[PDB]
Amino acid sequence: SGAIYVGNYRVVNRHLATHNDWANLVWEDSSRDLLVSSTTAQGCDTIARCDCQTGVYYCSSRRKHYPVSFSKPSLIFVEASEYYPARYQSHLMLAVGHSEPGDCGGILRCQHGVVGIVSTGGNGLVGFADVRDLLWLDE
Ligand SMILES: CS(=O)(=O)c1ccccc1CC(=O)N1CCC[C@H](C(N)=O)C1
Ligand SMILES: [Zn+2]
Repeated sequence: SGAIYVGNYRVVNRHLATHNDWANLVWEDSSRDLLVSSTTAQGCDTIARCDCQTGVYYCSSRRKHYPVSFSKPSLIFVEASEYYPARYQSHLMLAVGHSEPGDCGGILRCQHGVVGIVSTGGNGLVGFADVRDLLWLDE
């Protein structure tokens, strides 16, 4: 579990979004596993605007932060689940690192700020849904 709070927005994994998130819906994309909802309070997370391929992510199943090298955002096949049928997920970045069910929502950051959130994983791999192209989160 976990979310990004920037201005009047809350960014969460779409498969984990709440009733309140859906009642205050701004934008959602099943192919990216992202949902953004509106908030009354101000969020102070800074979003990165860069092409960094190194950073640090939070792993709740280990209660630790890990440094990682990650790939550029791309279309990657993701196996079926109680949340989605088998499909390609867009804007996805992979890294060699630990992750397991329960870790989605952990933030990935570089020196410039928030890069994305854990969205997929397994087999000594971790997948991050990128948020750096969502320029409207600032304005
Ligand atoms: C079971 S796992 O793949 O090792 C793992 C690891 C870390 C974190 C999660 C998972 C499970 C997983 O990948 N998904 C279930 C939830 C929706 C995800 C999606 N984006 O389509 C896909
Ligand atoms: Zn960066």
